[PDB]
Formats: sequence, structure tokens, C-alpha cells
Amino acid sequence: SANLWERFCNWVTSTDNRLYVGWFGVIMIPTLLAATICFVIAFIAAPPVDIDGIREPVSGSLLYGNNIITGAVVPSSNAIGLHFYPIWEAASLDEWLYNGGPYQLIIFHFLLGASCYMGRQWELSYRLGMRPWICVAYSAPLASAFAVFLIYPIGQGSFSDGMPLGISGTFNFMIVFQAEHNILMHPFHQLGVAGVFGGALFCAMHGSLVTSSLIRETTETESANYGYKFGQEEETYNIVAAHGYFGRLIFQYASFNNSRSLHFFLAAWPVVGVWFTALGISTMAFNLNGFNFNHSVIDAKGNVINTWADIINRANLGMEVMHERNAHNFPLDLA
Amino acid sequence: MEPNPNRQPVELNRTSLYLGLLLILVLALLFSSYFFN
Amino acid sequence: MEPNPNRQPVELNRTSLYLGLLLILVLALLFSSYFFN
Amino acid sequence: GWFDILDDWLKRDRFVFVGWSGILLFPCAYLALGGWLTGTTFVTSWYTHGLASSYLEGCNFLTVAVSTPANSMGHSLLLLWGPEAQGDFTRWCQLGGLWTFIALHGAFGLIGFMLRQFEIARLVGVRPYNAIAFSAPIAVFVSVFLIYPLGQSSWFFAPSFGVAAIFRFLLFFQGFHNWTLNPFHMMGVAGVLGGALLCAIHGATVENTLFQDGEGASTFRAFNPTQAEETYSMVTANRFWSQIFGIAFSNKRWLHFFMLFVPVTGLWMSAIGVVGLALNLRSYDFISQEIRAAEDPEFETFYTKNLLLNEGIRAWMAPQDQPHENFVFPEEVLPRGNAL
Amino acid sequence: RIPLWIVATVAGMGVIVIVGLFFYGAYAGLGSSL
Amino acid sequence: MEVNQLGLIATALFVLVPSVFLIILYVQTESQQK
Amino acid sequence: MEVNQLGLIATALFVLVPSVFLIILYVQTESQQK
Amino acid sequence: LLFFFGHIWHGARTLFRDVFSGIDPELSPEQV
Amino acid sequence: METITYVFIFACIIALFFFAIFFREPPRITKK
Amino acid sequence: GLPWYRVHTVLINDPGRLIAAHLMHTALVAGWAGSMALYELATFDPSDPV
Amino acid sequence: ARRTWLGDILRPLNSEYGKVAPGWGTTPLMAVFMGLFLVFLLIILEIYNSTLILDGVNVSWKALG
Amino acid sequence: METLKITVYIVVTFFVLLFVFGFLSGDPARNPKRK
Amino acid sequence: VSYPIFTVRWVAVHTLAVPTIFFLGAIAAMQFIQR
Amino acid sequence: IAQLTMIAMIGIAGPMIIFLLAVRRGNL
Amino acid sequence: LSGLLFLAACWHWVYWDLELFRDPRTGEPALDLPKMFGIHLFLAGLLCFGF
Amino acid sequence: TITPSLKGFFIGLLSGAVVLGLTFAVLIAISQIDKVQ
Amino acid sequence: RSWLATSHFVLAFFFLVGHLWHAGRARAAAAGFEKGIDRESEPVLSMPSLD
Amino acid sequence: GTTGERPFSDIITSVRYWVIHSITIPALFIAGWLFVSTGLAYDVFGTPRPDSYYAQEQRSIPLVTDRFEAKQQVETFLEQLK
Amino acid sequence: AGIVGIIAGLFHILVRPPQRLYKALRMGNIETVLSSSIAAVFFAAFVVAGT
Ligand code: CLA
Ligand code: CLA
Ligand code: CLA
Ligand SMILES: C=Cc1c(C)c2cc3nc(c4c5[nH]c(cc6nc(cc1[nH]2)C(C)=C6CC)c(C)c5C(=O)[C@@H]4C(=O)OC)[C@@H](CCC(=O)OC/C=C(\C)CCC[C@H](C)CCC[C@H](C)CCCC(C)C)[C@@H]3C
Ligand SMILES: CCCCCCCCCCCCCCCC(=O)OC[C@H](CO[C@@H]1O[C@H](CS(=O)(=O)O)[C@@H](O)[C@H](O)[C@H]1O)OC(=O)CCCCCCCCCCCCCCC
Ligand SMILES: CC1=C(/C=C/C(C)=C/C=C/C(C)=C/C=C/C=C(C)/C=C/C=C(C)/C=C/C2=C(C)CCCC2(C)C)C(C)(C)CCC1
Ligand SMILES: CC1=C(/C=C/C(C)=C/C=C/C(C)=C/C=C/C=C(C)/C=C/C=C(C)/C=C/C2=C(C)CCCC2(C)C)C(C)(C)CCC1
Ligand SMILES: [Cl-]
Ligand SMILES: [Fe+2]
Repeated sequence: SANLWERFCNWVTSTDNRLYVGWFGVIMIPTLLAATICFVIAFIAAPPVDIDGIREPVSGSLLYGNNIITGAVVPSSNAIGLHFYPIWEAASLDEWLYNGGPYQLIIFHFLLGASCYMGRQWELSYRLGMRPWICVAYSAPLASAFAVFLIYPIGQGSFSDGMPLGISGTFNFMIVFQAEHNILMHPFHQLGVAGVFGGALFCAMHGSLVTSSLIRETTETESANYGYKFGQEEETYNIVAAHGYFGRLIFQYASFNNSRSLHFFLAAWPVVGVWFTALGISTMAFNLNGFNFNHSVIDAKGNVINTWADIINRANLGMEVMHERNAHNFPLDLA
Repeated sequence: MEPNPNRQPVELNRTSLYLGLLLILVLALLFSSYFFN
Repeated sequence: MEPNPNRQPVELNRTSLYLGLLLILVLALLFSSYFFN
Repeated sequence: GWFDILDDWLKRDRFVFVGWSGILLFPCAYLALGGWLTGTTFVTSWYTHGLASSYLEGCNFLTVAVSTPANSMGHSLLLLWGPEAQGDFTRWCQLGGLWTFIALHGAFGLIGFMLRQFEIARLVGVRPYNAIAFSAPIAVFVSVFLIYPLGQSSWFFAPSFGVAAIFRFLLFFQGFHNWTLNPFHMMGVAGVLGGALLCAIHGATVENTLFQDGEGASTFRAFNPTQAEETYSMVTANRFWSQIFGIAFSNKRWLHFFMLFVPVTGLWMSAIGVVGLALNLRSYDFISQEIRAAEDPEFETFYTKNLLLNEGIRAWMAPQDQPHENFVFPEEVLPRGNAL
Repeated sequence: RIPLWIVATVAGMGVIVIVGLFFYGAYAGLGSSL
Repeated sequence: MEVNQLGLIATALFVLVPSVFLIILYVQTESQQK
Repeated sequence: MEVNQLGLIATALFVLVPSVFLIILYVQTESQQK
Repeated sequence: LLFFFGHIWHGARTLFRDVFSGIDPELSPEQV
Repeated sequence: METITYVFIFACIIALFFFAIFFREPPRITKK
Repeated sequence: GLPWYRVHTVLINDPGRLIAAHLMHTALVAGWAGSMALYELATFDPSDPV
Repeated sequence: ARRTWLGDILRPLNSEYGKVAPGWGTTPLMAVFMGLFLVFLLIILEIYNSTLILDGVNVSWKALG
Repeated sequence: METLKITVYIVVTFFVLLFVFGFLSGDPARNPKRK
Repeated sequence: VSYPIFTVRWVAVHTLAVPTIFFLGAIAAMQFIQR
Repeated sequence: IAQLTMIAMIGIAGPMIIFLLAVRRGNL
Repeated sequence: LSGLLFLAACWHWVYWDLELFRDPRTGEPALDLPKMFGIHLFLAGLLCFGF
Repeated sequence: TITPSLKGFFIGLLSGAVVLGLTFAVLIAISQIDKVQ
Repeated sequence: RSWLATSHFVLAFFFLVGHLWHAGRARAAAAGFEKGIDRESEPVLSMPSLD
Repeated sequence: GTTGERPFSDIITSVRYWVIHSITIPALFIAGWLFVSTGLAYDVFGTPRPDSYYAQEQRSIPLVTDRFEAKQQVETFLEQLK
Repeated sequence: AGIVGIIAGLFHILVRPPQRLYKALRMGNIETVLSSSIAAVFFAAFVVAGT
């Protein structure tokens, strides 16, 4: 034995593994297995959770009357707030499942692993001699999960205010958010949808332009895909014919001819846009909300002349006035 | 009869099968809720 | 890996398909009544 | 023959390619963009929605909009010289004629534009997959700004052209159609969200798997505009993802077609969902859920919770959002939780 | 011949000025709240 | 009438599954070169 | 619970039928000589 | 609305049958 | 009955996942 | 060979089997019509047109 | 090939394959009915949309009996 | 229950050590060229 | 070269340039309206 | 009242200290 | 009518190579679309009228 | 006969043709003023 | 407290990205490939197929 | 890489251009300004002036309630000194 | 429409397609009869949905 530990480190770091369990992986792989296994069990058999700390259990598991679309893993109690609630902090599991214990076990392990997943997306790139930064693109979707699962709860003072782990549970997070923060009227969110819409747009743009300008090497009755072999030397499409068409669609200088400048833009746009959307949720986690143009334009006498901004406010009040029915005892919603 | 000369063989690679099944399964996971309504 | 040398191809002729289906269908026509009971 | 001479001129390679298509595109496209920019700053929505909607009144880039016509108008095309406006321009403006103007014009502008793509493609001799793709945005515009209101009582319920005026369209669909719970809308987002991923991921994958073809750090100059070798290691990319994600591309032709499919299929699904929302054939509820919620007062899911949010949205918005209904909801009838 | 870099920085400030006038107008105009 | 709820799916899967099996084979046989 | 009776068979056939389709092809592809 | 796409697809595939399967040579673009 | 149906499909997707990652067609270079 | 979504191109210029195809289609559409009717007649209640 | 009774009787109707008229043939004449059809549709459309009213034509469930 | 705490803690220490003593083990070295 | 003046590009450029400024001027004036 | 007078000068100051350099041509 | 169209579909499948589809000139499969359209359209209008 | 809305229809049907006219007028003209080959 | 907290989270965040970015470059700069994969000696091409 | 049009760069730099546009650009500007400041815009687009949303007492909205007699109905709304 | 349909039919049975068109609308290529038919079929569709 060349030295056990020396070998161990050579295996872990080995680039000959089907799946690159890295150094970050050593933390990732266990944390992600705990999160997934706990989730799957929760989502299927977990019992009702008193999310709002007002003894009014919300069942979100299949076996307890839910389906895929409605079902979810409910956030820890509001009675717990930001307190750490590990299994060994409960008199029993029965108490732990009632106070939304699983939620924390899941969010913490996931966020942890999902971070190492980024750390790994660097490591392998290092071990393979390729440039880094790929992990920096993945920093945007991660920074969102963080914003939605940890930053917002820290800011709002409770994990019960974090986004639930489910379809409908997510829609709840949105509808309520909008009511309390008016996100649609916030610059960061708008940049977010710009990045996402734009992304999908450009994704279609590139995708189409390229596939449409492929050099013919296929039969009339043979998949146009076969005209490419894994491990080619030259390109499989006429990037000069591509630019030729797109340059005429709009106008020459408003078109890419440099594949490298194209692909940077292709990556830069969404990542930057999503970065801001993540900063939006993380900023509005401290109650710095969207623009409030309520009763702005008023007439010569003082009457209030409504704008679409006001019609939005009514829709918002409805959400405000109806969310968490029995949870409020006082006039102002400061939590 | 004369062997019709307009026929070609049909193909579906392994990846396509996978890509296929993934689509069918997930669609089923998406619509089952509304089927049971 | 070495291409395992124990494999043979599988075959099902057209008649067998027919004889097969005939069996499946008629069995279904025989047990469906008891399935719906 | 003049035709071929007319042709000749049009298909001439200028700075801004005109083409046959242009005879349709440019007139509309400009009028559409123009009408918006006009209304956005000058025309009001007082006589139409009892709302200030232009800079001239005090609205800012967010609150401005070209609001839909009254509900009285119905599905009227509202022509400047039609029974409503009667040739008069000012009246036309006050009756929301500028909406059907922008709508119908812009509509043709999108036809022309796709035709352009089709026409320019042919000339340059490339495949029209840029045209196929652009069908998705058409479907959306067609289904949302035309098909949808065509199923409702009138144009009044179509999305008004404006930033904020679109946010209420969103909130409305939630409150009234419970749109987020619709299978087709979900597919929609799955496509746009998933499409914005492919965009990002592929871009980053390329920039960080590039070969060195220069001695500088800013590798942008190091690119060969005249094909030849692949500018990035497709073979390295494959191994990367194959070890970090478990799955990875290995046929640029497929990887790129996939990038067309995902966001275009998504938008198409989101369209169908709305085409159903026209007839109000929504995906509002789950019957099995409601039945148990009726008999059993302790059964609560994140679904039931949401429906209550909708109830509030409808009750508190409907009054000033649907003026033509002269709604009057006494404070005591207004649904409300405790304290709030 | 007018040096490009000057055409820009002049047309540039010129925009910051007009767009800034808009931002001032938000606390005085009709778009106010007072 | 007052039949079994699972009767329909029991009969359906009883027909499809094995028929589907055969067809998979036949077609894979049928397409073997030479 | 109070679900749709046909929900089960609707989901079953929705999964089987098209999956079965693909499989029939793949296997027939897979077994073509050379 | 679904059939529209069919039209746009088949239409394209008829006027571009030649360039189907792919393209080929030359480098002309920006010069009439 | 419904629960069973939901879990089944899920279990089927995970099965797929496995096969997709560990039983794909080996990606062959140049001579493909 | 042919991708799954192209199997029907085997008719693009075989007028015979193209007619054979549209005949089968028409058969199914006519067949559906006939049998969808019977389904309605087996469940429609004429007891009250009001 | 395979001739048949019916096949021969129908042989003429299908034979003039690539036969085209020369130049711009009937095109211009066609382009007139086309413009007429376009106007025709716009009329019946605008009538249904009550944009073009015509005493005698009452576009409602009424005017019926 | 007080046990589970102990066990978890141990388990997490293990992996966290493996992680630090890992990158410490001259990680820059591990790569294609210059090292 | 001997470039021309009035061209198609010119036309286009102006259809957008001329109105724009006319609007930017209009809007700029609005910043002073009151009550 | 109108301290825009200030901004203006200190604003044209920045480009000036490089403009004078385009004149005296050197070290940019 | 469905059962008959079925049988018909079968016959037209087996006897696919009728001469009627082969162009006398090129001796290869061909259909004179322009004239067909005329024929069909005539029958349509003729039936439309009757209806 | 010839109702106000019918008069408006002509006004729009006529004002439209004009636009098509002047457009194709200008076009056909400028088109035949350069295109050498 | 709202102003400070938000401004500083944005800054703090982007800096963590800044970190990743400059740390990823430094590791590639050191070992020497922060400018592309050596066309000739392509590391991946010398590693056994996992397939 | 080129077409007939005179390279913008040259034009945006030609002293001739500015000699033209120093006049043209501000012209259009001052025009649009006047369009608003002279109250003309208000009449071209029937847009209410700050003192023309409601009548002094009324607090109701002038909602157009029928298509065909809309224009007529709108005119009447201007009547009540609205 | 029936009569006009009968008339129009005869025309197309007699008059042939102008070279210019036959070339433009790639006639004598059945996959274009489809492209046009579908366009009509969905046109018909959008109308019946409205009525
Ligand atoms: C007027 C009807 C019509 C007809 C006759 C055709 C005919 C054809 N199309 Mg097609 N098409 C149509 C409408 C039509 N299309 C529409 C409306 C769309 C848009 C949605 C498309 C989109 C389309 C695409 C994208 C493609 C074709 C292709 C083809 C050709 C190969 C067909 C193939 O092998 O499919 C194979 C069919 C199957 C094995 C899969 C069918 C699975 C379906 C989706 C499940 C639903 C089945 C269900 C019974 C359908 C109900 C019918 C409903 C309308 C009532 C063929 C000539 C292909 C071609 O061009 O090849 C080069 C091709 O790529 N078509
Ligand atoms: C023997 C001939 C025949 C007859 C008499 C009928 C009769 C009938 N069929 Mg029917 N059918 C037939 C053949 C026939 N079918 C065939 C061969 C099929 C298979 C394709 C069907 C499939 C079928 C279905 C699926 C259905 C019927 C239905 C019906 C009934 C309702 C009729 C209806 O409203 O039509 C509606 C007629 C139209 C669709 C209008 C067609 C006009 C199109 C849009 C124009 C085409 C464009 C044209 C070429 C332009 C040129 C025209 C020119 C003059 C300008 C009716 C009893 C319905 C019924 O209630 O069920 C029993 C029904 O659902 N049939
Ligand atoms: C070529 C591009 C184009 C297109 C497609 C359109 C299209 C349209 N415009 Mg329009 N427009 C354009 C350019 C264009 N515009 C331009 C450049 C301007 C600026 C001048 C305008 C200004 C404008 C205004 C101000 C308005 C429209 C409107 C409209 C819409 C309804 C108008 C209508 O009913 O037409 C009718 C169609 C015709 C006139 C075509 C007739 C063609 C035939 C072949 C000629 C036959 C003539 C002959 C005399 C008839 C004999 C029959 C006999 C029995 C009498 C329509 C969508 C209206 C609208 O938006 O309402 C909401 C509207 O108010 N447009
Ligand atoms: C809201 C998000 C969104 C916007 C703003 C957008 C915008 C655009 N997309 C284009 C293209 C595309 N988008 C594509 C896929 C996608 N596009 C998506 C989403 C968007 N795409 C998504 C999600 C996809 C994935 C399916 C493709 C494949 C293309 C193109 O090929 C094309 C392009 O060239 O890309 C660069 C350009 C077409 C320009 C044109 O036709 O002018 C001519 C027509 C005009 C000017 C008339 C428009 C009239 C419209 C209908 C009325 C607008 C009303 C006002 C003017 C606007 C203000 C109203 C708002 C305030 C609400 C244009 C920049
Ligand atoms: C509380 C602590 C609990 C500790 C648990 C006990 C230790 C772990 C036992 C693992 C048993 C399972 C074996 C798995 C086999 C395998 O993965 O492929 C076998 C390959 C080949 O391994 C290679 O296999 C070789 C042997 S052979 O090829 O398999 O014969 C071997 O020589 C080589 O070293 C090896 O790298 O494994 C690898 O490539 C190494 C990466 C392993 C990644 C682990 C899973 C990652 C999960 C990420 C999170 C996902 C979340 C959930 C999503 C669904
Ligand atoms: C309506 C109508 C019409 C038309 C008209 C027209 C055509 C107009 C045009 C108009 C126009 C054409 C306008 C324009 C405007 C524009 C503007 C007003 C702009 C502004 C802008 C700005 C403000 C900018 C900003 C910005 C951005 C956005 C980015 C960032 C940076 C900056 C800040 C620069 C007619 C008569 C035919 C008929 C009747 C109807
Ligand atoms: C042979 C013969 C005969 C018989 C015949 C018969 C008996 C027939 C039958 C037939 C039939 C009986 C047919 C049927 C058909 C059906 C169909 C064809 C259907 C279809 C359907 C569909 C396709 C659907 C779809 C869907 C779904 C599923 C869901 C979603 C939605 C939709 C709608 C899409 C006689 C004796 C007369 C004599 C002569 C010979
Ligand atoms: Cl709630
Ligand atoms: Fe790419």
C-alpha cells in the first residue's frame, strides 16, 4: 500500500470515476442523500404540520389526503421561529413531525449539498484542465434557493415563512409575497423575468439559427442528426451563413459573428438576470419592497385618480386581508 | 405481388427511448392529479 | 468490458404473434366477466 | 417586366433589408409601436376604465398604458370611421380605439415579420427553423390578446398594453381562473424556466471548455470567424457533465435542436391553457378536495389556503376592476380574516 | 471632424440630464402624490 | 351497473401487457436483417 | 377518497400505450443485424 | 391554433425542400 | 389507490434515471 | 433508418398506398361516428325535452 | 404497372402531369377574384361584428321565428 | 434521543475532517500540468 | 467612396428619430404641470 | 435655489482634464 | 360504410402499383394535382349545390 | 339602403385602396430607376 | 436598518461571486489553462473511457 | 461587410451634420414642448386637464355605457363641466 | 357557392396553372396541397368555433 490515506485521496479525486465524487462531494453526497430520503418519506407519509404556530395543522402529504399538485412538505412552526429544531430537540418524533421538524432537516441539508455541488462544479473543471466559471453560472439558481429557503426566513424572523416544498405550497409563497411586498412592482423582479423570458428567447434564437444552418451530410430520409460524429475536428454548422441570415433579419452590426462573444452573451444574460431576481427576494426579506404608487396622480381638487397601480393594490389587499385567517390579533402585519 | 419499393426501415435509438419515457412518465405525473380530480 | 459470448438473438414469427394474441384476447373475454363480477 | 423590377429593388441587399414582406411588416410594426408610444404619453383611460393612463396625466413608465375599450363596445373592431367613433379622432381615442389599433396592427406586423424570416431565409438559402420557432410567440399573442377576450364579454378583459396594466392581468388570472394550478401553464413555465437554463448552462459550458487559440487572456479575439476546427472541446464538455450530472450531450446537432424545442413547446402549451380560459374552462378546483373540505372542517391543504386568497382577490378588486358592473360591496360582505 | 469620444460624452450627459429631469418630475409633477 | 371498479383496469392491463410483449418481439424479429 | 373512477385507467393507459410504443421500436431497432 | 403550426411547418418544408437535410459551400452575404 | 399511482410513476422515473446514467450508449469518438 | 415521427413519409409518392391510408382514416372517422352515436342512444334520456 | 377496366377509363384525367400554361397565364384575372373575395369576407365579418349595420339585417337571435 | 445527537455529531465530524484534511493534502498538485 | 445622402436607411432612421425627440420634448414639458 | 450651476462645472471638469490632454497630445 | 372503406383500404394497399399512378411519359409514379383539384372541386360544388 | 355605417365602410374601403395605391405607385416607380446587371 | 441591511447583502453576495470568480481563475492561472485547453495535449483525451 | 449607405461614424462626425442638426434637433424639441405647454395636446386626445375629471360636486365616473350612442354619450359627459 | 363551386371546378379541369405559379407554389409536389389544405382546414375551424 503506497499509503492508505494517500490512496483514498487519489480515489476520491480520481477523474476515472463514473460520477466524480469530489472533496466537496464527500460532504455533498451524504447531505443530499439525507435531504432526498427525508423528503420522499415526508411528502408521502408525514402528518399535519402547525406551520403558523396557532395549533391549526396543515396536512401536505399524499397519504393524508393530498395529490402531487397540492401535496407539499410544510415549513417548521412559527412558534419555533428561527430556533434550531433538530430531531434530538424533541420529546418524541410525534412532536417533531407536528412542529414541522422535517422541513429544517431538508432545507439545511439541501442548501448545504447544493453549495458543495457548486464547489464540485469547480473541482472537476480543475481536474480536467478546463476553465472554471461554469460553477459561477450555477451560482444564480443556487443563490435563489438560498434566498427563498434561508435569507427570506432569517429576514422575516421565522422559517415558517420560507417557501414550502410543494407545487401549490409554492403558489402560496408567491401570492402572499406579492401582497406583502408588491414584487411585480420591483426592479429586481422585472430584471428577473427579463433574464428568464430573454433566456428562453435567446435559447430559441441560438437553437434555431444553428440547427437551421447545418452543413448537409444526411440523406433525405435519414435523421439530420446523424450528420455529426462525437469527436469531430471541424464545425457542424455554417456560423457564417447563420450570421448572414440573422444579420439581414435585423441589421448586420446587431448580429453576432463571433461564436465566443455569442456564447458569453448566451450565458451572461440569464445568470445576471436571475442574480438580480435572487437579490430581489433577499432584499425584500428586509422589507424594502417594490414601488408604491398608490394615490399618486390626484386631480385639481384633491380627488384620487386611479391608475393601474391602484387596481393592483385592490388585488393585493384581497390577498393580505385573507391570508392566514386566524393568525393575526392586531392591526399592522409586522411579521 | 411485387415487393413495394417505397419502404424504409424504422429506428429508435436507446437515448430516444429514455428521452421518450421521461416525457411520458413526467406528463403522467403532471396530469394524474387532474384525472383523479 | 468483453462482449459476453453467451447471448443469442430472440425470435417470434408472425403466426406465433397471431396464436399469441388469440390466446390473450379470448382469455380476456373469458375472465373479464369475473373481473367485473 | 415591372414585377421582376419591383422584386429586384425590394430584395436588394441594403442596411435594413426591405423585401416583399416589408410591404406588410414595416407599415404595421411602425404603427403598432407608434400608437403605443402615442397613447402612453397622450391618450387617457378615463372614459374607458376611469383611470389615468398617460404621462400627460402624471403616469410614469410603470403606471402608463393603452387601456382596452369599454365593455359596452363589446368585440367591436372600433374602426376610426366605424359606428362608434364616426370618423372623429378625439372620440376614437377616448373610446379606446388605440387598443384595437395597436392590437390588430401589431398582429399583422407579427405575420409580416415571420414572413420576412421565411423570405430572407429562402434568399440566403438557409433552413427556416427561425420561422418555426417564431410560431410560439405568435400563438401567445394570438391566444392572449385576441382569442381570450373573444371568448369573454369584450375586449375590455384583454390585457391592456402597459407594464402595470399587465400585472393586474396576472393577478386577475390567479384570483379568477386559478391559472397557476393549470397543467398547461405549468408546462409553460417549465419550458421558459427550463429554456432559460439551457441558455445559461450551454453558454457557460462553452466559454469554459474553450481551446486556446491565442496568447491573450481575453480569449474573445482568439476566434476564427471562418469556421474550421470546433472552437470549444465538445469532447471535454461531454465528460464534464457526464461526471457531475450523470447525463451529458454528445451531438451538437441534437443539443441545438433541443434548445429550439423546449422553449417553443412550452409557450405553445401555455397558449392552449389560455384558449381554454377564454371559455372559462379553467383548472380551478379539485373536486375530491372540496368534498372532504365541506364535510370535514379540520382538513387543510396548501390548495384550500390558495382558494381563499382568490376569494379575497375577487371580492376586493372586482369593484374598481369591472366598473361597468356598478358593484357595491358593503363592508360587512367583504371577506376578511381576523384583525386584518 | 468632431472626435467621436466627445460626441458620446456630450450626447451622454445630455441623456442623464433629460432622464434626470423625469426623475425630478416624479416628486413635483402630476405623478406626485401631493 | 353494480360491477367491480377495478374490473375495467384489470381487463385492460390483462390484454395490453402480454399482447404488448408479443408485438415487441414480433416487430424486433421482423426487422432483423437477412 | 372521493376521486374519479376512471382516473386510474386514464393514467394507466396514458403511461403504458405510448411507453409500449417506444419500447416496440427500440427493441426492433436494437435487433437489426449489422 | 394547433393546425396553424402544421401549416407553417409543412409550408416551410415545401418551399425549402432543397435546403432540407442541410446546406453547402460559398461565402457571399454582404455584397449584391 | 391514488397514492399508489403517484408513488409508482415516481418510482418509475427514478428507475429510468438509473438506467439513463449507468446504461446509456457509451459515447464513442471519431469512428462512430 | 427513418425516425419515428417520419414513418408516414413512406407514402409521399405512392398514390396507391396513400389512398389506402386515407381510406383507413375515413373508415375510422366514419366508424367513430357510427359508434359514438350508439353510445349516446344507450345513455340519452328522452323522457323530458323541456 | 397494372391496368384495369376502371383504370383505363380514368387514364386520361391523370396524364397531363407537368403541363403548365406559359408565362403569367391566368394570374392577373385570378388576382381580381382574390381581391373581391377579400372584400367579400371583410363585409360579412363587419356585418357579424355589427361594424357595418344595414337596416333589414338584424344580427341577433331576433329576425327569426 | 440524547444518543442520536452524539451519533450525528460524530458522523458530521468525520466527513468535515475528511474535507479539511483533503484539500490540505496538496490539492493544487492534482491537475493536468503545472504543479 | 461617393456616398449618397437620402437613402432608405435615412428614411427609417428618421421615422423613429424625429417623433422620439418630439415626444422627449413633450414629456419634458409635462414635468412642470401641476394643480 | 439653482445649485445646478455647481454640478454643470464639476461635471464638465472630468472630460476637460482629458480634453486638454487631447490638445497637448500626450499620456492617455 | 366504415366496414366497406376498410375492405377498400385493404385492396388499395395490396394493389398499390396500378398504372393510373404512373405517368406515361416518365413511366414513374405521378399525380397531376392541378387537374385533380379541378375535378374534386367540381364534385364538391355539385354536391354543395344539391345539399 | 346606403346607411351611415355603409357610407363609412366605403370611406374605409376607399381610404385603404388609396394607401395601397400610393404605396405601390411610389414602389413601382423607384424600382424602375436603378437595378443594373 | 432596512437600507443598510439590503445594500450590504447585495454587496456581500456579489463579493462571494467575485470570490468564486477570482479563485477559479487563480487555480487555472497557476496550473496554467485559464486561457483554453491545449489543442494538442487535451487532458481528457488521455483518460480512460468511463462510458 | 458593406452597403451603399454612408458609414454613420462619418456622418455623426461631419461638421456639416451638426451644422444641420444643432438647428433641427432642438427645433423638434421646442415644438413638442409647445404641443403640451399650449394645452393643444389635451384637445387632440380628449385627455382631461387636472380640473376636468369630475364636476365640482359629482364623484361618479363618466363611464361610456353603450357602443353606438357612445360618442353622443361622451359629449354629454363633457357637458356637466367635466 | 355550390354553383360558383361547379363553375370554378370546370375552369381548373380545363385551364392549366400559369408557369410562374406552378413554380412558385411548388405544384406537382403533393406536400404543398397539404400546406394549403391545412391552412383552409384551420380557417374553417376558427370559424365554426366562433359561430
Ligand atoms: C392535415 C393533417 C396532417 C397530415 C396529413 C400530416 C401529415 C404528415 N405530417 Mg404532419 N402535422 C399536422 C397535420 C398533418 N400532418 C399538424 C396540425 C401539425 C402541427 C401539430 C403537424 C406537424 C408535423 C410535424 C412536426 C411533422 C409532421 C410530419 C408529417 C409527415 C410524416 C408523418 C409521420 O410519419 O408522423 C408519425 C406519427 C406518429 C408515429 C406519432 C403520432 C403521435 C400523436 C402525436 C399522438 C396523437 C395520436 C392521435 C390519434 C391523433 C388524433 C388526431 C386528431 C387530429 C383528431 C406526414 C406527411 C413530419 C415530417 O415532416 O417528416 C419529415 C414531421 O416532422 N407533421
Ligand atoms: C354517405 C355520405 C354521408 C352522409 C350522408 C353523412 C351524413 C351525416 N354525417 Mg357523416 N361521414 C361520412 C359520410 C356521410 N355522412 C364519412 C365518409 C365520414 C368519415 C370521414 C363521416 C363522418 C362523420 C362524422 C365524424 C360525423 C358525421 C355526422 C354526420 C351527420 C351530421 C351531418 C353534418 O352536420 O355534417 C357537417 C358537414 C360539414 C363538416 C361541412 C363540410 C364543409 C366543408 C367545411 C367545406 C370543405 C371545403 C370545400 C372543398 C371548399 C369547396 C366548396 C365550394 C362549393 C366553394 C349526418 C347524418 C356527424 C354525426 O352527428 O354523427 C353521426 C358526425 O359527428 N359524419
Ligand atoms: C399595408 C399595411 C397596412 C395594413 C395591412 C393595414 C391594416 C389595417 N388598418 Mg391600417 N394603416 C396603414 C397600413 C396598413 N393598415 C398605414 C400606412 C396607415 C397610416 C396612413 C394606416 C392607418 C390606419 C388607420 C388610421 C386605421 C387603420 C386600420 C386598419 C385595420 C382596418 C382597416 C380596414 O378595414 O381595411 C379595409 C381594407 C381595404 C380598404 C383593402 C381593399 C383592397 C381591395 C382589393 C381594393 C378594392 C377597392 C374597390 C373600390 C372596391 C370595389 C367594391 C365595390 C363593390 C365598391 C386593418 C387591420 C383601422 C383600425 O385600426 O381600426 C381599429 C384604422 O382606424 N389603419
Ligand atoms: C415578453 C417577452 C418577450 C419579448 C418582449 C420578445 C420580443 C421579440 N422577440 C423577437 C423574436 C423572437 N422571439 C423568439 C422566441 C421567444 N420569445 C419569447 C419572449 C419575448 N420575445 C419567448 C418566451 C420565446 C421562446 C418561444 C424567436 C424565435 C424570435 C425571433 O425570430 C424574433 C427575433 O428577431 O429575435 C431577436 C423580436 C421580434 C421583433 C419583431 O417582430 O418586430 C416586428 C413587429 C413589430 C414591431 C410589431 C409588434 C407589435 C406587438 C404585437 C404589439 C406590442 C404593443 C407595444 C408596441 C409594446 C408595448 C406593450 C408592452 C408594454 C406590454 C422581438 C425583439
Ligand atoms: C453514514 C455514512 C454512510 C456510508 C455508506 C457506506 C459507503 C458507501 C457505499 C456505497 C454503496 C452504493 C454504491 C453506488 C455505486 C455507484 O454509485 O456507481 C459506481 C461508480 C463507480 O465507482 C467506482 O467503482 C469501483 C468498483 S466497481 O467498478 O464498482 O467494481 C471502485 O474501484 C472505485 O473506487 C469506485 O469509484 O461510483 C462512482 O463513480 C463514484 C461516485 C459515487 C457517487 C455516490 C452517489 C452520489 C449521490 C449524489 C446525491 C444524489 C441525491 C439523491 C439522488 C437520487
Ligand atoms: C397613433 C396613430 C398614428 C401614428 C402615429 C405615430 C407613428 C407616432 C409615432 C410615435 C413615436 C415613434 C414616438 C416615440 C417616442 C419615444 C420616446 C418617448 C422614447 C423615450 C426614451 C427614453 C426615455 C429612453 C430611456 C432609456 C432607456 C429606455 C434605456 C436605458 C437608458 C435610457 C435612460 C436612455 C397615425 C397618425 C398613423 C394614425 C392615428 C393613430
Ligand atoms: C368489417 C365489416 C363490417 C363491420 C364493420 C365494423 C363493425 C366497424 C366498426 C368500427 C368502429 C367501432 C370504429 C371505431 C372507431 C373509433 C375511433 C377511431 C375513436 C377514436 C378516438 C380518439 C382518437 C380519441 C382521442 C382523445 C382521447 C383518447 C382523450 C383526449 C381527447 C381526444 C379526443 C384527443 C360489416 C359487418 C359492416 C360488413 C362489412 C365488413
Ligand atoms: Cl395563507
Ligand atoms: Fe452553441
